[PDB]
Amino acid sequence: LEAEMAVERKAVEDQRDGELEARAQKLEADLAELEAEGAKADARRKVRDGGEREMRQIRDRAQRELDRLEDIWSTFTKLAPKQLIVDENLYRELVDRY
Repeated sequence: LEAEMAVERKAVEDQRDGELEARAQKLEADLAELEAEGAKADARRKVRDGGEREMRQIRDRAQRELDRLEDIWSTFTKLAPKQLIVDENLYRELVDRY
């Protein structure tokens, strides 16, 4: 169970890396084209800020998923009789995963 949890964690990490690389490549290409066009750096900052916000948002979602898996594994490892799940959404996720 730990092994299958690890590999799927790598899979979600891999797709996250692919998305970040693609977005970063697009941001870098846009900046390079804008630099070649000799802009006043106002549009360079605007594009850079827009990309940075996108990078933060993607990483924010990635960590949301990462901690969701961490909570799932932690609950499973310490799962003891008479323990209570406050939220039904967590329980359905826990049973669906395992």
